[PDB]
This record gives sequence, structure tokens and C-alpha cells, in this order.
Amino acid sequence: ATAAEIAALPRQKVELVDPPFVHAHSQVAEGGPKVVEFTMVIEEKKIVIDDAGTEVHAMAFNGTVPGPLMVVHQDDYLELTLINPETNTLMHNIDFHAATGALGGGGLTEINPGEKTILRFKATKPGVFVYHCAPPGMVPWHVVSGMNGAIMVLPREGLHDGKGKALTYDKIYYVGEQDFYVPRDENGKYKKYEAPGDAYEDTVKVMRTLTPTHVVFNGAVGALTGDKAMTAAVGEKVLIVHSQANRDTRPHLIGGHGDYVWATGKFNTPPDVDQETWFIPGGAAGAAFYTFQQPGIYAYVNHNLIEAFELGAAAHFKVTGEWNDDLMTSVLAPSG
Amino acid sequence: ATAAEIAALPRQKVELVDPPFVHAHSQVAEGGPKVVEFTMVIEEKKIVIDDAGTEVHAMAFNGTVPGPLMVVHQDDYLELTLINPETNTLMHNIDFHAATGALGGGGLTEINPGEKTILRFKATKPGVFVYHCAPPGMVPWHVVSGMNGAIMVLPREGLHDGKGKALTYDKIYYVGEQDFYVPRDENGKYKKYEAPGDAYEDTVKVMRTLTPTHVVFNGAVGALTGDKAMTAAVGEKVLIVHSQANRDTRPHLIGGHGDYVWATGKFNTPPDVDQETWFIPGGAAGAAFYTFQQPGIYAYVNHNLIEAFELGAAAHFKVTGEWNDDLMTSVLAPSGT
Amino acid sequence: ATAAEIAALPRQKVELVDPPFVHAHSQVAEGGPKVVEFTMVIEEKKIVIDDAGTEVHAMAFNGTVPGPLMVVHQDDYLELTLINPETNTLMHNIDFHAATGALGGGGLTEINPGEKTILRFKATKPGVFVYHCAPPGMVPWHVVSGMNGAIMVLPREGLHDGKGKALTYDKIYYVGEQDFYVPRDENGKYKKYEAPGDAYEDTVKVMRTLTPTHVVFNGAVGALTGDKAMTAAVGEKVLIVHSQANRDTRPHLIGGHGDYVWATGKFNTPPDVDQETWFIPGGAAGAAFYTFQQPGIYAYVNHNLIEAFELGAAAHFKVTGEWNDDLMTSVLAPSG
Ligand SMILES: [Cu+2]
Ligand SMILES: [Cu+2]
Ligand SMILES: [Cu+2]
Ligand SMILES: [Cu+]
Ligand SMILES: [Cu+]
Ligand SMILES: [Cu+]
Repeated sequence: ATAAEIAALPRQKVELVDPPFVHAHSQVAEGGPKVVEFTMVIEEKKIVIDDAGTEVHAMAFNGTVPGPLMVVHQDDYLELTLINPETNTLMHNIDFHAATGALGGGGLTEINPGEKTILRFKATKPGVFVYHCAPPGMVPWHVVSGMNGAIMVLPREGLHDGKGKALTYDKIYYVGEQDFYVPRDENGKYKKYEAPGDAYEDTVKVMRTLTPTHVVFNGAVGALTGDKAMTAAVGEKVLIVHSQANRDTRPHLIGGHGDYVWATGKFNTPPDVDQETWFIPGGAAGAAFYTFQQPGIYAYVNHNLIEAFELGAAAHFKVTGEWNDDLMTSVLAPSG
Repeated sequence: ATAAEIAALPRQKVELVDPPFVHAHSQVAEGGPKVVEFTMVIEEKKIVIDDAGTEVHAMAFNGTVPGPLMVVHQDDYLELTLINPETNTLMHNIDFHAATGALGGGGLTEINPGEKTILRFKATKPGVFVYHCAPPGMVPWHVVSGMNGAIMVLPREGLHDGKGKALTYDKIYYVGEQDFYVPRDENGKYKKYEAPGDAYEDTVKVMRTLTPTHVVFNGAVGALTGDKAMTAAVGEKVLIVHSQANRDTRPHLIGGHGDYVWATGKFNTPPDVDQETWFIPGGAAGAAFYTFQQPGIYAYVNHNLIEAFELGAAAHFKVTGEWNDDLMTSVLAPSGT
Repeated sequence: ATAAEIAALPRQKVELVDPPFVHAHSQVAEGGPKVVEFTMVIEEKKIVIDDAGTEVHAMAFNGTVPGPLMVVHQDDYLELTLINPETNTLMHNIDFHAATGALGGGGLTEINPGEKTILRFKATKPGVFVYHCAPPGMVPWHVVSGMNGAIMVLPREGLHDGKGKALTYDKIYYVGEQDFYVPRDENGKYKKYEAPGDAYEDTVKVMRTLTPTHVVFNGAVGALTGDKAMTAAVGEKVLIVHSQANRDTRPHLIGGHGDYVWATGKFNTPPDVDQETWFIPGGAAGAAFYTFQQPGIYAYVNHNLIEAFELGAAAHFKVTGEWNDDLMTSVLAPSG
């Protein structure tokens, strides 16, 4: 497309919402290619990541860890206005794994506090893709400070199975998984700091052990439980988008399955089926499609169970509906 | 199916066998859907996991690590009687990754010492699947104490490749891989404990390092070697089912390949072919089909070679038959330059 | 084939080239099956792997870490003369993952210093495959001392996509990734040793932590960056072969993609498409095909970004050509 052709395309301004929720969108594209406009303000802020009051100096796209999910369709243009307020201390940028050129956009979006930038890229490939900050010489530090999210580039005709049959979800959730490395004292108590830079040297030491102190969904242990448990009903079709910008994960829906899983996150790669546990490498997003068949509480985990149940990588689903005794029944309840 | 219809189905009681062997089963389903009945008694037991005499307080389905492989066909029902004897100290349950609902059955099978339960589920999806204990608040401790195994849900028409051609194995082995996290004293020597509970706090510390002290097949370093080495012959078709309930593995047959590998373990997902090293994520089972072409000793390993040869993740095959010089030959044996 | 038929096959000697470059070959097979002959001398030598003068006693096929890429076609034979000079102090051998029998050849190629051996095997399966030394009882020590490489067994009709359309590369690079486990003294300084064996006990202790001190491409931090960056042009089709003989990796082309990725490395397994980050398990090789669309500097990394940017697993591509504003443009450059 020429500069003139792009200029003539319709514009749509999207309002982003906080994960695990996803902004309003259509699965099948409405009309032809558009320039889809997003704005995110970067917030450097303290976050509390466990019930012991452990703190991380988060570097958060749109004020959240993970950053929000941006949804476009194949061959749309994604136009991001990225803002780094004067209240921040560090330079930031953005690398879209979905984008082609200039280190995913990182080379064109380096903004100091008090600066903003506008990047436009063509979403040529359908799938879920990681995005993250990557300042030269400071890359993993920003990423493991929570400065990452994902986008979804839907096929223009929506999702399909390996045989070309349409797959249409009722609900979509975005689970961003984060590896944290909290510094040791000598007593084994987590250290607190009053500036992000003050934590750098100590954090780098922990990072280099390749052993996270916490592995969490949505920025904290138990984040996606209770008041933030995800919800569904029996018969409901749900897409779970899962990202990890720095480290491998292995999602599993306890009590369920991944009926269709784009484990690589790319929609032109046929999905795996009937999955118990899928695998998403560090630096990637994946997506799982499931139709709920049983009511009750589900746990959604990274199935290294130490990571899930000692380090924090566990979410819940609360599912309504009728129990199916054909699928599962207690013939004899626990008894003497 | 209605309650009346399920009640009308044939019942078949199966006697389980110890890994790496698999009970008789057829491969192609014989007749219509059935309710296949299994019984397992849970044993909390001391096991020795290396030649030094390192002990683990194992929590063992059917008294073995891994628990035994249960084999059914798609749309059969698996009906498990699970028994927690009064001689045990902990509550246990079971999560079948193959099952749908109540945390894989875990929510319906919480049994205290002196209790039993019977769970029935419909095996709706074909493949190999992990099962493991998962008591709320104590999940990884039970799993990494060896309380896990796998099942196989065969398609009713047996196995096929990605293109609809039948794949019929001559024999099957189940390799359960276990990460252990054994506490050490100040001398760096593995600690021994009187009671399972005495080891909890020390073990959780090691678990949090995400670095196992031992990574083993069939419950111990060298368990599948010597007179316990797996066996095959040139021309023999072998299915190797491999599970890891907690941690990633990367199986490799040294001297061989995986001709067809269901790396995700699910038979409706077409298998990868001609594999050197496959990958099974923690919390899953996979399966590899191979026809042996050369005689001699093979090593079957987790191909992080530190895990294989330092931490214990190596098994052997003994293979009978005629050497094939077309496939491989020593043109010049090691000799002076 | 009969005994006379095998003996009647042409023999061809090939001159090897140091990684990341690859020796002369044709993508489509030229003529019928051949016995392709290679020679490699094993070198035990001290190498410097980082900017701080850190030493490894390398055990190097053909004197390089990784060993060179050998290229044949399906149903060719690979016939390797392996030489262990009397100046070396250890026994070595070779396990070809591409080969069938005798522990990949390891059982037939155990050569003491002052010995040589010739192994022939039929390359029955198409793909990229690891090779490595594997002396019984000291296997990981040799491998993590850099004694590993890869081969490529091309289909006789060259590469194809999942739909059977031909994929012809303009150039090929081989990136061997190495995990090193370098002992440190109590002050955190890396230790030096007189002879390879002197480091054995200390090195195994580090190995058992499963935490490399260094993760590098082409044998050293920054070996494929700066003036040693790999090169391409806009419109050029590049195959990147990547191997890791001992430990998982997750390759990512920053600013690009893997258009077609044989993540398992086997060409009869259909390639994944539109990949952001692919996954190669320890003990395997993979291959990614990409057509460059934007000029400039790219980074090519293991996308555990701590491994990439703290431990050394980062390479560069320098790409020439015209910038494509349709694919990506800075609408507003960083500004107040
Ligand atoms: Cu990235
Ligand atoms: Cu589980
Ligand atoms: Cu190997
Ligand atoms: Cu940043
Ligand atoms: Cu248990
Ligand atoms: Cu060697």
C-alpha cells in the first residue's frame, strides 16, 4: 500500500481495558483494513506481589502488569501513541513481536520522561504476539519489571480449526505470566527500595541465577482468584490468551483441557487438539480454546507445580451450570 | 449417555502391573464401550533412589513410582477404586488429566487414612495423560514425592499415523520420569528422616530452587538398567510412553530415533516424524513409536545430558539381531595415525 | 541396495568451513546417492569466552565451537575421518543424532590421543541433527566443553513448505548455542586451570546447578555481533540452522520472524509458520527460513532475555536495502 492509500483508510480509536479482560472487538473483521489507534501511558510504580508485602518496582504499560491486550485483524495497521510522563525516571520503548523492522519498533520508540511517540505498523501475520520494552543495554531488566504484554491479530474471517471450520468464542481472557527476581537480605527477607534504579544491581544478581523468586499471573500471587477469578458457564466457549515475555511456561486447566491450542500462538499454524498441558516458550504468546462442560471451580496453572503452588502461578475459574454425571461421577464418596 | 445406559454397559476388571510394563490390552477396541475397573492402594513408603542409599519418603499409587499405566479406549469409562490405608498419615486424592470436572477428579476423591472412594469418568479424548495426587495446599509436595503416573486412552481403532495408516506396536513400555528434591546437610550429604512430615520444610526449600537433586526413571537412578534394562529386537515396533507430572523433559533414544512422536501425547494431534529429541512439558505425557533397525545397547535419556548422566535420567535397551552395515559401518576402527 | 551397489557409489571429499558459515552444497541433490567424505581434527585448547578473559578448556571438533555444519542429502552416506592428535590428553568419539546404531556412532569411534577412525552411516532421515562427543561416563563434560555441532540432511528435492511449494534460500548460517559452566572461587572470580582434567570436579559441581555461567553463540559472548554480525539484504531468503546439544533454547529474530520454522528440525514434519519465537529442546537442532523485508540492525537471541543480554546469547544481522514505510513508520518521532 502507498502512503496515499493508507491515509484514505478508516480510523478507529480503541479504549483499552485492564487484563485479564479484553477490549471490545469483533472476531470477524467489520469491513476492510483500518488504522486501529491505541494510546498507552507508561507508569513506573510500586506493586505488591505477595501476601508478605513483597514489592516490585513495576514498569507498566497502561499502569498494569501485564500491559493490556490490543486486538486488530490481519492487514490492519496498529497505530500506538506511547507516552512516557515526566514523573517517570527511565527511558522506555516498545518492541512488537507482531511488527517487522527496527527491532519490532524499539529502535523508533525510545522516549525519555516527558516524551511521547507514535508508531504505526502493518499487522501482516495472524496470531497472538508478545510486546515488551527493550532499552538497549537494559532489556531484560525492563521486561522482568513487568514491562510486557501481548496483542492479538485475528484472521479477517475469525478463528478456524485445522479443517477450516469456524471457531467462535463467547469469552476471551488474557493471562500475562511474569517471572520476578526480588532481592538474599541475609535473613532471607525481601528487600524494599524507594527508587527503581536503587534496585538494579541487586536485581541483576538474582536474575543471573535464572531462578525467579515469584512466578505470577496479572502481577501478583492470587491476582486472578476471588474477586478476580475468571468466570464461565457450562456450554460457554472461552479463549485463553497466555503470554510470557522472558521465560517458558506450560499452561494447564485443572479439570479441563485445551480443545484447540495454538501453542506457537500463530493462527496459520494448525492448532493442537485435546491438550492436557501446552507449552509456550519465553518470548511468545499462545492461545487455547475450550468449551466448558462441568460447573465448579477450576484452577489454571503453569504446570510446574512448584511454580504454580509455591511461586504463585495459579488462577481460578468459577463456572456455573449443571453437573454432568456421564462425564464424571463419584460412585462411592470418600468413606471408611 | 443416561444413567440407565451406563449401568447396562459391560464391566471389565483389570489387574495392574508395575512400570515399565503395561497390563494386557485388543490396541483395537474389542466390542462396544465398557466400564473398565481399576483398584489402587496408596502406600507412603521409604524408597532408595541411588546407589549411595539416598532415601525418599515416597507417596506411591499402587506402591510404585511412577504409579502404573491404566489403559482404556476412547469413550470407555474408567472406574477407579482408590484406597488410602489407615497405616498412612496423609490425605490423598487423584487428578486424572484425561477427565473432565472437579479438578480432574481431585475434588471428589479426597480420602483420609482409613478411607476409600470410587470415581468414574468418561475417557472422551484419545492420548496418554498424566494422573497425580493434588491435595489442596500440598500439591507439588505429593507430586514430587512420586505420587503420579499416567493413563493411555487408545482410539477405538488403535493408533494411526498423521495420514490414516495403521500403526501397530509389538510391545509397549511406560517410562515415568521423576524430579526429586532431597535435602542435604552441611557436608553436602543427603539427609534421612524418621517420618515423612519431618522432611517437609527442608524439602520445600529445595523445591523452591527449581533444581532437582535427582531426575530418575522408574523411581531410582539406574532403575531401567542391567537385568531391568528394556528389551527389543531388530524389526520390533516399540511404543515408549513417557510422563513427567511436574517438570519438562526431552526424551532421546541414543542410537535411535522417534519415528512417530505424539509429543503432546494426544492422538488426534498428528505425530511429528523422524525425531532426534522430543519435548514433553511438565504436567504431560508423550508417546514415541520406533522400529529398531540395529542390535546392541541403547541409552534412553532426558537429553539435558547433565540430567541424564549426572542426575539419573538414563535407561537402557538391550536389542537382539543382525548388525546392518548399510546403515552404519566402521570403515576404520580406532587405530594409530 | 546390494553390496556391489553400495560399493559402486561415487565418493566425494568436501572441504569444511568454520561456523557460522557453511561449506559448498546444492539444495537440490546433484546426481544419485553419494558417499560424502569429511575429515575433522579434534583440538583441545584454551579459549576466551567473555570480555573479562574467562577461559574454557574447549574440546573442539575441527578446532571450532560449535563444530562445523556438514551438509548431505537424504540417502547419501556420511563418511567421517575423525582424528585425535597425540598432543591431546583425552579420549573422544562422535554421536551423530542423524545416524542409526552404536549410540549414534559413539560405540565405534572411541579414539585415544594418537588415534583416528573412519565412520560411515546412511543419512536415512531429512533434517538438521545434532552431533556431539560422548565418551561413556564423561558425556556431558565433553558436550558442555563445546564438543558438539550439527549436520543438515537435505531432502533430495530441496526444502518445501507444508503445501509442497519449494523453499529456496539465498544463504544459510549455522548458529551453535553453547551453555558453559565455569567454576568460580569464593570471591566470585572465574577460575583458570593448567589442564582440562584439573577443572573436572569443580566444573561438574557447577553443571549440577543446571545454571550456566555463560550461554553463547559461536563459542563466545558477542562472537556474532559488531564486525562479525551476519548479513542479508531486503528480499533475501535466509535459512538459520540453530543447535543446542545439552539445553533448551528459544530463538527469536528481533525485528523479524521465522516465516517457516522446522522447530523439531525434521523436514518431514511440516514447518510452523509466522513464528515470533520458536523452541528447540536440548539435544536437537532446528531451522528457520525468513525473507528479510526491512533494512537495519537485527538482534537474534535466545528469548530468555537474561540468557540473551546477561549471559551472552545474542547475535546480530546487518541488513541492507530500502526501508518499507507500509510495514512500519514513525508517525511521530520521540518528542516532548
Ligand atoms: Cu522480544
Ligand atoms: Cu495436573
Ligand atoms: Cu545426543
Ligand atoms: Cu521500559
Ligand atoms: Cu497424595
Ligand atoms: Cu570429546
